[PDB]
Amino acid sequence: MKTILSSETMDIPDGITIKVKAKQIEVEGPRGKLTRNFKHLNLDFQLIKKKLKIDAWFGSRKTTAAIRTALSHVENLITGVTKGYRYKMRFVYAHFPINASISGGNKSIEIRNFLGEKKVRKVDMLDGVTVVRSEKVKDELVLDGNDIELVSRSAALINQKCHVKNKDIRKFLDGIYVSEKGRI
Amino acid sequence: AGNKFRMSLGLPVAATVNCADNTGAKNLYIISVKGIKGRLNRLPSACVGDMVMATVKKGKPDLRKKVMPAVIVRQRKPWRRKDGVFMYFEDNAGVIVNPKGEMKGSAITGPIGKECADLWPRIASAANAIV
Amino acid sequence: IIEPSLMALARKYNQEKMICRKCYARLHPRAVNCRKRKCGHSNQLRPKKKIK
RNA sequence: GGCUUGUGGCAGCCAAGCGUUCAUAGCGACGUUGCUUUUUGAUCCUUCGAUGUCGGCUCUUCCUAUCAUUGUGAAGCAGAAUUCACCAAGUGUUGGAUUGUUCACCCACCAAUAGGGAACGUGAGCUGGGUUUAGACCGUCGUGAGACAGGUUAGUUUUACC
RNA sequence: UUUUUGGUAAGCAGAACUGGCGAUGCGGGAUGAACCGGAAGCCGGGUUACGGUGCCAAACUGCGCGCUAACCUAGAUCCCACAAAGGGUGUUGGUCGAUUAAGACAGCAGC
Ligand SMILES: [K+]
Ligand SMILES: [K+]
Ligand SMILES: [K+]
Ligand SMILES: [K+]
Ligand SMILES: [K+]
Ligand SMILES: [K+]
Ligand SMILES: [Mg+2]
Ligand SMILES: [Mg+2]
Ligand SMILES: [Mg+2]
Ligand SMILES: [Mg+2]
Ligand SMILES: [Mg+2]
Ligand SMILES: [Mg+2]
Ligand SMILES: [Mg+2]
Ligand SMILES: [Mg+2]
Ligand SMILES: [Mg+2]
Ligand SMILES: [Mg+2]
Ligand SMILES: [Mg+2]
Ligand SMILES: [Mg+2]
Ligand SMILES: [Mg+2]
Ligand SMILES: [Mg+2]
Ligand SMILES: [Mg+2]
Ligand SMILES: [Mg+2]
Ligand SMILES: [Mg+2]
Ligand SMILES: [Mg+2]
Ligand SMILES: [Mg+2]
Ligand SMILES: [Mg+2]
Ligand SMILES: [Mg+2]
Ligand SMILES: [Mg+2]
Ligand SMILES: [Mg+2]
Ligand SMILES: [Mg+2]
Ligand SMILES: [Mg+2]
Ligand SMILES: [Zn+2]
Repeated sequence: MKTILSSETMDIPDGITIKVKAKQIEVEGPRGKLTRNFKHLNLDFQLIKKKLKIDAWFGSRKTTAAIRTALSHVENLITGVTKGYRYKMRFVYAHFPINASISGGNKSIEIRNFLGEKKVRKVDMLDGVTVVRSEKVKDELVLDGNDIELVSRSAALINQKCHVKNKDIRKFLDGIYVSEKGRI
Repeated sequence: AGNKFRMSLGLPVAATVNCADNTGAKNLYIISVKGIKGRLNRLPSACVGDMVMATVKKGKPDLRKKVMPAVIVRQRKPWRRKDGVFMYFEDNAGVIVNPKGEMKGSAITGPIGKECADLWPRIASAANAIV
Repeated sequence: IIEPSLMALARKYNQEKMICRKCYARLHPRAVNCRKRKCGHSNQLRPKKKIK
């Protein structure tokens, strides 16, 4: 059962310069510029004027599922260049304090003393992502950037770098976890 | 600190060495060597400082027909010191200990190799001359 | 000792999970089917056991 | 070797119950569905103008239904140890007493001492302890000659240059 | 093929009716005594049977509709060279019932 036409629309803010050509969307705002390649989607992107219209013709239920995904990605780009994204992480430990060392212009972090281990864990932030230790809150990291995927993925790298092993993780709750998914 | 370097192995299984302590045993019959992972057809062998499992073939009846650990203190097979000198003793000897390396006896007859003394402080305490 | 707020955050990742009875995969608490292909996307799920 | 798989071995489904509580952490009664050809049978298709018939030794390669080693999930996983499961055959899997043994059993070491295939791998590669010619002894059986998937001891292992 | 006895079963053993092989090539089934087609003097032309028409390889990458996506070597043609119970919020059809503009469902809000 292929529906003849499935379409969804979104409103482009007033202070955003959106450029679309051959499923190559470029969004420019006060914070910077973001671009995503949507050539892998068999959809029809159109700017009508400002609004963005995405249509799928004679697409199966799987094909039409990408319509909302495309709009959400475009919406994230608009929010990235307007408000930005801010992910907050909290150190969790029972006995050994977790020591963090920001270096390289807030583009890198080193974790020491995780569960008393002498190994040093080094994580490099992705492009456009900066990590800063919060001062208002105790043992809190703040990651900021424009691309949600890069900021969120940077937080995931830190979280997975500090997994406890050979222990009951239910009791050994040590680690660095994302506590807030917000925007600047 | 550091660990002991490899030495020439001169005492394979079935080797019978003199007992250098005063426990009453007169010889030790090697049946296995600790730490040997082995190779097909390869007899386990021990050197000075190695702990081995042995039986007393001649001595007090209380010590015979029993398996006990022992440490080699002298060997006749020459081995190379790091300074390039090859050393060897006039005979093969060992002392009966417990699994923790504590001597069963209280005195040692004759000299003992320096390699064995470093690994086993209890044996070195009861030694006369450490060469 | 861990703060009650922080340990609640930690258990969101290590405790609040569903376990597949066929492949033991860790699934989100609201999971109804396992995402693994080896078990055939089994719907036989159990909560991850807590400490008593 | 081939067909078959009763038997042997390995695996799944249902959930009565066990598990202090609690069907499903770990187990699975009563039933029921399969896989495998490393068991033994069934058959008698190939070979009786002959495919050298036990085991060990030696040597290579292959399999995974994983004993140890690398990375992980689960637990009635505090730690330590252990158990269940996943990807995984890259590397390793030993020294001995007794027995011709295969099998087994014990001592000891080890990270571990997993299981199998290759004409039940491998005798113009060995060995010949056993089995399985002729000598000989015992026991039982037979009137006897002799018989015994009973015991015992001695018994020629050929040829490559195609 | 079918009826049929013994056997867990067997490319096992034994009967019933017919055909076939053996005694027989030829086309198809990659390959095969028995399956499918078909039986034959030596030749030319024409047309077919079974089976085929992406290449191997003679004949369409012919004209149409749908289904499938296999990160297990997806699957691919009588005999025939295998696979089961049991499962999937994979996807596609269908059957029965329930709810909904008097406002359902999800979320949100204070029934
Ligand atoms: K060993
Ligand atoms: K069977
Ligand atoms: K024969
Ligand atoms: K030969
Ligand atoms: K003789
Ligand atoms: K279905
Ligand atoms: Mg532990
Ligand atoms: Mg050997
Ligand atoms: Mg049963
Ligand atoms: Mg012949
Ligand atoms: Mg011959
Ligand atoms: Mg031959
Ligand atoms: Mg496997
Ligand atoms: Mg415990
Ligand atoms: Mg291997
Ligand atoms: Mg012997
Ligand atoms: Mg066999
Ligand atoms: Mg053979
Ligand atoms: Mg040969
Ligand atoms: Mg021969
Ligand atoms: Mg042989
Ligand atoms: Mg003989
Ligand atoms: Mg004879
Ligand atoms: Mg008589
Ligand atoms: Mg004999
Ligand atoms: Mg017959
Ligand atoms: Mg005839
Ligand atoms: Mg065929
Ligand atoms: Mg003609
Ligand atoms: Mg075509
Ligand atoms: Mg089915
Ligand atoms: Zn699963």
